[PDB]
Amino acid sequence: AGFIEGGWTGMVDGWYGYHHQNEQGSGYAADLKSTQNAIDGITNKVNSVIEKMNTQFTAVGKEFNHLEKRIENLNKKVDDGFLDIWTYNAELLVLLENERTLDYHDSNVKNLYEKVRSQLKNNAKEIGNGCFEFYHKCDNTCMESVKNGTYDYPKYSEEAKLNREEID
Amino acid sequence: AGFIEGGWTGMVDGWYGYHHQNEQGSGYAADLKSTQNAIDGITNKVNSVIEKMNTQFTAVGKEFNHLEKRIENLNKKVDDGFLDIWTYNAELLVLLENERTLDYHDSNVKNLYEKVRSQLKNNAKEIGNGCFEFYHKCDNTCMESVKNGTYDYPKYSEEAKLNREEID
Amino acid sequence: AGFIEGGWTGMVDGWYGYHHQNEQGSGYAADLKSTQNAIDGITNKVNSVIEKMNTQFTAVGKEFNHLEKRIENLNKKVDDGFLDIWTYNAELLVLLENERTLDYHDSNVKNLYEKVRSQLKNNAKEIGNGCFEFYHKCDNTCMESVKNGTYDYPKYSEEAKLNREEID
Amino acid sequence: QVQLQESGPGLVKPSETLSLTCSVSGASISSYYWIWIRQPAGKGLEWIGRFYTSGSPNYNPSLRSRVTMSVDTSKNQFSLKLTSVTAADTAVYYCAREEHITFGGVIVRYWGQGTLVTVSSASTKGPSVFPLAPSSKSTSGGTAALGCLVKDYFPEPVTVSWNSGALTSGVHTFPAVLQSSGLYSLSSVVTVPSSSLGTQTYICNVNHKPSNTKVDKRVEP
Amino acid sequence: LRLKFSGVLEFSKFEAFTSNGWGAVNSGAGVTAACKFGSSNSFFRNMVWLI
Amino acid sequence: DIQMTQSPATLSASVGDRVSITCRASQSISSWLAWYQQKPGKAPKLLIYKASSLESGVPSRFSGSGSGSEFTLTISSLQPDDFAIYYCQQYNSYPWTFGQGTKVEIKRTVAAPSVFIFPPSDEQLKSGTASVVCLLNNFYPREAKVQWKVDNALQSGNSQESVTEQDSKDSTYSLSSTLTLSKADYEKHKVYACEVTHQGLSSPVTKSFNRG
Repeated sequence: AGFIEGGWTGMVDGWYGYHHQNEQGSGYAADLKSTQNAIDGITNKVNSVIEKMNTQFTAVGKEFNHLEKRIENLNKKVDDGFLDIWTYNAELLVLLENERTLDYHDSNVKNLYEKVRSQLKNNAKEIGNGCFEFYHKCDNTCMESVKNGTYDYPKYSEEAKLNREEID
Repeated sequence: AGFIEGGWTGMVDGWYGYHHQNEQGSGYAADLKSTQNAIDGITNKVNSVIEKMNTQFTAVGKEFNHLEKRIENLNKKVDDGFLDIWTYNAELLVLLENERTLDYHDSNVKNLYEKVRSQLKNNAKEIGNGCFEFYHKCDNTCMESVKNGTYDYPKYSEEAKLNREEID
Repeated sequence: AGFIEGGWTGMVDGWYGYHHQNEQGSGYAADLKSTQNAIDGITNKVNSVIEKMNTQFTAVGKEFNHLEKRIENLNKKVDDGFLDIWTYNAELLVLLENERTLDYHDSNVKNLYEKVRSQLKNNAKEIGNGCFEFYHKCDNTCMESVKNGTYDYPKYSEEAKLNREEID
Repeated sequence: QVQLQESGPGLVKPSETLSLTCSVSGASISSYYWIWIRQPAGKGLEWIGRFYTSGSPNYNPSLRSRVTMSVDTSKNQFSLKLTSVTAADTAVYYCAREEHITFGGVIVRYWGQGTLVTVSSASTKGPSVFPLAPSSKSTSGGTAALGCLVKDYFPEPVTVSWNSGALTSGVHTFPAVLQSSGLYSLSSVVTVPSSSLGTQTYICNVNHKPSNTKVDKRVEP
Repeated sequence: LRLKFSGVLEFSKFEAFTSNGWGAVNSGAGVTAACKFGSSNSFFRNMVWLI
Repeated sequence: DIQMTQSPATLSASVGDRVSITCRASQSISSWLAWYQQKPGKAPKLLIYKASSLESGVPSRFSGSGSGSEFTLTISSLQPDDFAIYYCQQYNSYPWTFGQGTKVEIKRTVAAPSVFIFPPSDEQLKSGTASVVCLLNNFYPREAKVQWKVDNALQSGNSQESVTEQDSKDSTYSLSSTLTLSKADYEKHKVYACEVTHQGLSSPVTKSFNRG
């Protein structure tokens, strides 16, 4: 559920993304696809939760006479009951859905890192800080090909094989 | 393939299954165990969500005279408030439970994939679209042994290491 | 979600933990960190869910006379409808939150396993049943270093390399 | 509030490298992506491109190599450099700041002034100002018009102010019109009460920027 | 009537019967020490108290 | 990547009238459309983001409705200051492309102009050039004819024309007809006039002046 390592204050163009470091320099670059899906989903969720709470026409209070006391306590009970029900619903939905929003975001992290895992199996080495070191040279074009999900494993398979075996 | 790639229209004997391809040909085959658990759970879920809504005996409407207008508005408020409450509950739980149903199905996919993976760690190489290519030959008997949870890794470990170390 | 096979009636000191087996013998030992987090979470969860219910008291019933049958039926309807609403809320929250509690615990399992796997990237070998076999000697200090998240991979990298490659 | 001003030459010869500099006040460049925008004549806008200090730039696929974007964190500026400008490359330029993440995605709230870049083999010819005296004899009551003619200049950007900005109403600075000579004529007129004229100032300040000329003239009856 | 003046927004400015339209009754002696018009004595204006 | 159809190119509508501008896209944009009001010769001002999100400080008359490929910007009560060119931007993907823009004018009552003639400056006359100006201020609509009468003779050309865009407050136009003579500058020094024919004039109005 909870999938966190650390945050990037320098990536200012999206919820999720990449930090690339090659011989052409380093930089932050947001993944617009997963960030976009997340914004769509969260917007629809928020709008659904809010817009379901619609309003009727009920001047709330009533004031009854001295021969309508039990009538009056019933009406105050109804007011307070609708109060408590709507308060209860709002509180619990906010709690639950904040939990679920954070968990959804964690799973988005996990899915992005899985995608980069899949494009790059043995051509790179995974690190416990949730990163990859290429066994080959990944230039800007290679980086972009990984970012838009079009990396070419056989393209660098031989170079990565050579360097990977070279480590040992 | 929950969103990775697409589904299988040719597999019509269960929710989840395998597509096997060996020397003896190819075909679809549903995983009856996981599909069965999913049917059990979704059935219990639908029945619980629906059957949890029982209401007391009510002749709904009321009409109050000209000296009971406050008495009146309160009853209309009660009627329409129970309307709003049951509507709100049904709407929210339908939305949430369709969400959770799709996610449950995704998790079942994931568990089946991880089971097949744990059976064959180095005797097969993962193909990124939820597939496995054998370094050895997995005949119909081998396929069935993978499917009913009884794959024999040392059986093919020799041939797989030979073919693997040569391929790589 | 990603559930497991097996149970540990011997581990009596926590939700989660390890079973170590080295030169110095074997034994169970609970992970105090993740179980502590899980207990914090479940405690806060139970308290929030219950605290939302705590609202005001009110003498429920009302008595109406023979010339007040109708406001009487409206009052009984109101009492009974609040009864249903609160009953339904309690029932569904119980059900869904027991569901989510089991799922939360499953995810804690997964997190602990992936932490240990990241510490022991290659120096060990995934058994499959949910364990690790060391390609090197892991004595009690090594075990504890893994348990408190400070395992030293370069320390045993060479020993593990020699043994691992001796296998193949 | 953050302010973005724009510096461009006004004329770039038809086979030169356009260099534009957007100056940034109130913010650090190293913390924001910076965007360039273009508008040919009065037709549609077009996002040029985006650049960031510790990030990766992306420009219009239409204009890729020709465009290089750079950043002076020292001068608090970012520069746009276009190789081999063309006549189609003749347009207005705007620089904008790319804000951070909001729930509605990335916004561009803050916008530059807009600087005209003209791609011509001609020179920056300076303007000549000629006063437009009123209709003295014919009295239309309160209405009394006074003006100036800024004519015989080649670059488009000309600014006409009245009493160095004091005269604020009834000002009808007209559009510049291309004459037969390849130069531009530009009239500016203000309607003024006939009574104030007795002790009122009426001095046009005209600043044609590429020629770097600031001619000011009176408009007497 | 509070329930009715809740939920209403009228322009109520009209009148009907005359104060003295009533026959053979004291039609102008509505003084009361309860509805004192400040220092003087009077009665509700929308209502005529007949003797 | 994503081509933009913004209909219709030009509008004119009276004050208070609802206005609807449609923005159709090449592919799916979800709700990632922006909307800008470019006032004349100024920086564009972001009206709406996220398609259904009004920016702070924008009048509530502006509303935005649409997702996917179709969208509509709707002004509930069109006001004088809302005269501009309105663009729809796409930030769903790069390259960010705008629509061609929609030109929002304001239909108003037909207003007669005010005409003023400006003789050529003698300073200019010393430089070998001469130009006389006809001035029409605060008229509606833009459609008027300003002809020239040198010694009661319609000259065929030699006259250029410039029209101010719609005033934001009044939404009244202004026009300047500049007579630029070439070499007969000094070969005339004659009588000059401005035939002004506008819909708000029952009969044309001609003003004139004399040599110096």
